Amino acid sequence: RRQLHTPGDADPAKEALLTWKPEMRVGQFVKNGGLAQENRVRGHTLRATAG
Amino acid sequence: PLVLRHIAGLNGQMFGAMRSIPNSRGPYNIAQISGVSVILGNENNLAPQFTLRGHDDVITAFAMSHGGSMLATGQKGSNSDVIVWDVAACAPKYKFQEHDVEVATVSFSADDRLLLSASCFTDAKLYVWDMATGKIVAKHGLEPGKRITCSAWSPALANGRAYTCATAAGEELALWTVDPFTGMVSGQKVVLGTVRREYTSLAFSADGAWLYGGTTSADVVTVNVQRASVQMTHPVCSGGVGALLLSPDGGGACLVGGRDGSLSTFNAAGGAWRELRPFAKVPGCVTSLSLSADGGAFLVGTAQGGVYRLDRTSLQLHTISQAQQ
Amino acid sequence: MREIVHIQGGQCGNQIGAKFWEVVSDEHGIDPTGTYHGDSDLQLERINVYFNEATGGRYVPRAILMDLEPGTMDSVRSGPYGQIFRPDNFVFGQTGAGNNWAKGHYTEGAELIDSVLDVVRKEAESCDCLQGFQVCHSLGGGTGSGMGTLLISKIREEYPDRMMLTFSVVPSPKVSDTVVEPYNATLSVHQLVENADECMVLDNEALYDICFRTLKLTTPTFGDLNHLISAVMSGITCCLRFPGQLNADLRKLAVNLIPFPRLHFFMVGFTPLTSRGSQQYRALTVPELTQQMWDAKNMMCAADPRHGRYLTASALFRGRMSTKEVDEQMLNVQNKNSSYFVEWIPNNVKSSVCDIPPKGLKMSATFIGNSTAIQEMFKRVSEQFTAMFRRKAFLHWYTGEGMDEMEFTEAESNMNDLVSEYQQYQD
Ligand SMILES: Nc1nc2c(ncn2[C@@H]2O[C@H](COP(=O)(O)OP(=O)(O)O)[C@@H](O)[C@H]2O)c(=O)[nH]1
Repeated sequence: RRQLHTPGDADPAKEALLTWKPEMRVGQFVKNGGLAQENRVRGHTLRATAG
Repeated sequence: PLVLRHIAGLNGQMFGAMRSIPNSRGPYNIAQISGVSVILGNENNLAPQFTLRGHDDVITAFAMSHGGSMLATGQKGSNSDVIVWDVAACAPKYKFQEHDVEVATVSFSADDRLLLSASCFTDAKLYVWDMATGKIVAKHGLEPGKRITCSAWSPALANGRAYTCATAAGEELALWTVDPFTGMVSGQKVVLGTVRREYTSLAFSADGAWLYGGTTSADVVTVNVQRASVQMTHPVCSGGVGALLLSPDGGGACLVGGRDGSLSTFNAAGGAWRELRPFAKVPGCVTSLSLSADGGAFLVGTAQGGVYRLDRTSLQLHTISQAQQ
Repeated sequence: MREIVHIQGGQCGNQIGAKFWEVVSDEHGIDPTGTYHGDSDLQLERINVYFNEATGGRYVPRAILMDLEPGTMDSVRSGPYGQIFRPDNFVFGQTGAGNNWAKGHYTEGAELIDSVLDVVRKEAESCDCLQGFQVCHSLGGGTGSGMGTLLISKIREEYPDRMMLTFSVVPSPKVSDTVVEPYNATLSVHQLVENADECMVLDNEALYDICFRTLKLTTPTFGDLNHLISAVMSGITCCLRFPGQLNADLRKLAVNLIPFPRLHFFMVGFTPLTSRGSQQYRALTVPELTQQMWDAKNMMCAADPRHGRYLTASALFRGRMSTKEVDEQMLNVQNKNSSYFVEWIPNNVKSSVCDIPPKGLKMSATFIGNSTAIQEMFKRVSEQFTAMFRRKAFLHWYTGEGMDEMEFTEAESNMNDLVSEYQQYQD
């Protein structure tokens, strides 16, 4: 069959799972005077799920 | 008189007290802040030069031109004045005595034409000076009882003059537009959403649309100046960003120095997830950072009175001069 | 070997604690990252009290942050000293209590009070010997009141022999912010009587009097009120973190203050408050600190100490002082004003001296006073309640999440008994 890349591997945090790298850091962002908040690729579902 | 041997001493309390003249052809390479005067000297082989005396009281504001031809320094005492020295001849080219209590901050523009000396907290009279003559260009009233930590200018210019920015002692960060048309300065506070950090050292980007301010909270607050807003913050180093200076590589990189003596590289266009490579280490608590000459050496100044030279390709440590506090 | 677990609840509790962790971290030399950078060796002697040692030398606070609205969890970590806190401790809801005591305590508590206990159980297990728990919240809203008292109810049934510090702000006499504020306080004080081993009483409009008159700040920031509270919350535990001439832990403060179990509400003042324009001219001495200590306006409560007698008081001195000077000054204020102190308790004021002053001051003192004058505050909250409850105004919301009117009537059962039990010692 035709080989395709797995689409789930695009997450930067998943590039090395089960390794202890304490110097990995999390960024934040501000939206025009709004509340500064954590920047993830999909942080909304981690924050408040869906529905 | 009596012959003077090597003189040592730097005020580690204030930020950016050791900075290097970008042109090393002269006998002077390094400038450091003492109590009453400054020390101009050379980097490698310690043969110090004249201490530019002439201040009545303790120095608490330092700046130098990006071209290396002019230096500016204020004092804290009752007879408060900010004076600009020339480096070609050890002489004070300019004197300005209109601040009453103390000088807050002093900065030069991207080109050597403009001075910002927004410097008081009681009367708070923001000044913008020119370097062609010793006369005022722009005047403003800042705030009663507010302290200004650090100020800088943008490399983006329109009609031959630049626009500056300053940090207050608290959260707020004010952007100022100065013009040659009528000398009317326009100020705007940045819309800090919830980022309320104490700003340690700010500097603009290469394009000038963004300004990066390293804070005490070990992160770089990015401010876009066309919208006058805060965009994102990125934590760099395990200590607060005492010093911040744009990288000479030409990209969107910026060299920063943490509280733990780590000189790291911060990329503006980067992912949310970042890995903090130390990029060599400095034993002291780094508060000042500069580029010495064409040899690729960064001069870093610490709160413990240590000045260190760190070359690139390869990376080696060479201590220069220590000083007790 | 004694440690304190800190819990912050609501909009008011999170901002007070963030300003508290702003102040208590710098006096031990911990930067916003967690690395020690202090210039003294005594700062690292007691780091365990408020910080957990981690890998790489980072120190993480023993702080649990709770709220029902996710906006405040942006408000804590994005401010100064916001990155010290553990992201696992950032436990929060999604809808917000919305100033309802019923929502915080009955409906929205049940999906979150299980989760906040798992963080507290994890933090209590990691400790070796808990001195006590310390919470800071508001009695005006619903997130820090209904859910805040719910944790206090569920933590005393698990740890009954440990102390419970509550730093709770109350409704104000003059001007307020929430309409249903008497409803939220009367329910919360009803819970706070039996479980909280000691309570600290705060209100914003006493701090407004302190900021405008003593500190003389022209336009005080909303966080400038928090710095007065934060200096206190560091001052109660000042003897724990540092050595001193007279050692007084949280238990010795507790066992000396309360004569009877139900009189655990205290009013607190902070002594060395001087404006920056006159800080050069002020000489900081023990007679100077004590004179500012016992002043009515220096208290952080709306209750005037002149109205009701001081049942028992305590002072926590920080800095280099003389034991004879401190002891003879506390005897002077009792003998000069004996009508304002209770007669059947000799030696009302118990003082403690710590040899490490706070940053920027060579001498400091935090004053705790248990007096019957605070019954004027609780009666003032109660008289606002009986006006609204007699017509069942703003009650269809509270009964919406499950509680009945019987719990409202029982709220005034213990509130009016509390003010009557305070009253029997004033005469
Ligand atoms: N001193 C002080 N008071 C605060 C702070 N934040 C909120 N408050 C007070 O808390 C009262 C309302 O609290 P609220 O936000 O309703 O609490 P919650 O909704 O239960 O989380 C207001 O009257 C404010 O005066 C703070 O940071 N410091």
